[PDB]
Amino acid sequence: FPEDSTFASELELYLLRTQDAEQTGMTFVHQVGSTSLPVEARVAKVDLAKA
Amino acid sequence: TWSPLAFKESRVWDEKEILYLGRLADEVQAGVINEQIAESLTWLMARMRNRRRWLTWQVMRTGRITIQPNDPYNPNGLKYVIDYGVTDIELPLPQKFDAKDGNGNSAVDPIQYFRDLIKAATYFPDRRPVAIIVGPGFDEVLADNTFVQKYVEYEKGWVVGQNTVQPPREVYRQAALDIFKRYTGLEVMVYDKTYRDQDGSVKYWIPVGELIVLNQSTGPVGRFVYTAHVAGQRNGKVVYATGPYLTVKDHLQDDPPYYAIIAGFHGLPQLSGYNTEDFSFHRFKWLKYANNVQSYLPPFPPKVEL
Amino acid sequence: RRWLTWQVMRTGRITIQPNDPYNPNGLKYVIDYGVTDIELPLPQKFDAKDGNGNSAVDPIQYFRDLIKAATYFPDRRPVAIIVGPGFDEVLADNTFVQKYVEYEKGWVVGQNTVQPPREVYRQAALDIFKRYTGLEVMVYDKTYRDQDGSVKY
Amino acid sequence: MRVPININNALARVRDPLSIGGLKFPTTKEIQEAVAAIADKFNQENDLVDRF
Amino acid sequence: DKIQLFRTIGRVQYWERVPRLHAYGVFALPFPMDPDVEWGNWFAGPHPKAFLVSVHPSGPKAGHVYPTDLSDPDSVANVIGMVLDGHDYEADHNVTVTLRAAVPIEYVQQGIEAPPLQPDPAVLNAAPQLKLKVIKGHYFFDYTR
Repeated sequence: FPEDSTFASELELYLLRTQDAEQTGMTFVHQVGSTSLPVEARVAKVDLAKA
Repeated sequence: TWSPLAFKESRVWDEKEILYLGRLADEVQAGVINEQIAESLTWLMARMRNRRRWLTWQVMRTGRITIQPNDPYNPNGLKYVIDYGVTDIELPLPQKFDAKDGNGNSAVDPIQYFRDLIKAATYFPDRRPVAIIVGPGFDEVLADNTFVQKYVEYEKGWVVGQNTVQPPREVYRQAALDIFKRYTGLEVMVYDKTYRDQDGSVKYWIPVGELIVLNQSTGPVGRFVYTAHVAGQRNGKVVYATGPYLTVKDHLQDDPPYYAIIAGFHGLPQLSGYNTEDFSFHRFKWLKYANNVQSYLPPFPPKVEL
Repeated sequence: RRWLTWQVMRTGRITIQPNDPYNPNGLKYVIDYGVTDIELPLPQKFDAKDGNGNSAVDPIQYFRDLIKAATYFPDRRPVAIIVGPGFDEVLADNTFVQKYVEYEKGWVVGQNTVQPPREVYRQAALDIFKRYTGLEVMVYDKTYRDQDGSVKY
Repeated sequence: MRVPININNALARVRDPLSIGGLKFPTTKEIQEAVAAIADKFNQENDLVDRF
Repeated sequence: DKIQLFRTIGRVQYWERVPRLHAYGVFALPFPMDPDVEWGNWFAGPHPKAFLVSVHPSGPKAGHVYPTDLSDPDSVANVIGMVLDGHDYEADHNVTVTLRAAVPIEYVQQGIEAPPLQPDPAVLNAAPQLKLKVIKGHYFFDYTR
């Protein structure tokens, strides 16, 4: 590693991570003369960290 | 005879979250539902394509659409056992290509094995193999075989006790595909594409010690058929449509105003043609060719969960 | 600067104790960097040579085993190795690497040749190591003198 | 489904404006931000049997 | 110790809302909330959850809703509906109770010590006397009747 200069006294790092939900979950099965059914709930999430 | 299946589903958005959600960092004037329905609309298109590929692969794997009640995405609890007419989908092989009976020598010559199938179908023209599609670990099975090795030695002049020390497994496996292709005459396609299991690790679509055997043609085997669905009326007459549909019901002006989306279609796969002499279908067959193939494979990263 | 730098490179841990050369003021620092798994395990090394004359571990296979086990860990496959002075003399007495040398020159020992001495049998031990593992090798034989003992690397 | 956030506006916000340490005054510092997106690469679609 | 390694700070989970049958219909009325109930641990969590509420038929707190005590036959006899995907209990004290909908059984828990996304066996066991009808893994309820 080479050398570097900063003119400060502390250095901090922040990281932000995202996680979407996948488009999965095949399909519900039907019979022709009836009504539909609802689809389940998914989840997405984010975290963040510091050093 | 032939007759299709039906499947559809729905989703609704109530009145709280239509005007009570913005972003999380800044402040937004209540229009994020338009962003989130547009994703959920595209997601239901990705369901009907996903249901089609499940039915399609269920035929290619077993020739049997079996739908039990206790099953993912069957809340309605329906029984279906749809038997197609695929004859002898599992090729017999009582000892694998990596049996290694005794000291170091195996028991099955696989290059002779597939060529034995070609010879036994000289007057059964719908029944000789043309191509094979395998998962990843096929050359690792071939290179450690002690029959295939003698084919590799013959095309280069490698008598081991003279002329050469026995080579490493680099060159001994790098030439393993082409000697399988020259001495059986058929084609090999590699389909290494993966998916992640629910509890388990990453798995392959074509499983690890298994392969498919395509008979007389490598063209399309069967057909997926869309049947008619009741669309709306046009001039008092009922109009119909085939394929996946996506109907929108906006109840945004009633006393609990809401909003719904309904997606589905009608369909089932169909095999193309059977043998007119005796009604048999054999275009694809499955072969469990080895056991310890995962020992030849790199591991997979676990799923990162925030 | 070099002492702190080599202290990270060797342990990932800056440790300064009071009873220490050039710390008269008696200070305390234990600076743990986040280096994960700094030591590769190898219980039989390369010159174990258990039994009569045959060794146990193939370095061409060991450093190919590492590249295979990081095909989906892209930050984790090896690219180069920096070694001290005596690396070729371990490879030339290995009885696994020797068969790689015999293969690329056609040295079957029963025919064609009597077995050669360790001259060319070690002179080609680098290139056959570099071609079959695919990684780079840099030699750093630079030395320092210890406080008490002889010259160390 | 993604979480409805702003990327740039949240990194500039999760940091204390009124924090002093064992030294009784605010210190000089320097901040770098980084953004990662996590997706499962090894859950792929069975696009084989479209051609069949 | 002069360097801190990475440690996480924020933990945000964004679920979707409790699904319900489109074709069955909605009927919901706002009721006042009981101040004696700690409503914090009922609306705690990012998970999709419904729960049953009863109503005080008389007394000094009449017309106020409180979550259903399944061990009390009087609170079972006074059930009025479900709270679906709970609201800001801190800024407002008037909850919208759904009196008629059709909800899957995985989204209804009474106990705080009950895992989300799982059927509550106490709700399934008392569903005859809670006026709940379990069809195809869904609760059907209507408390206008």
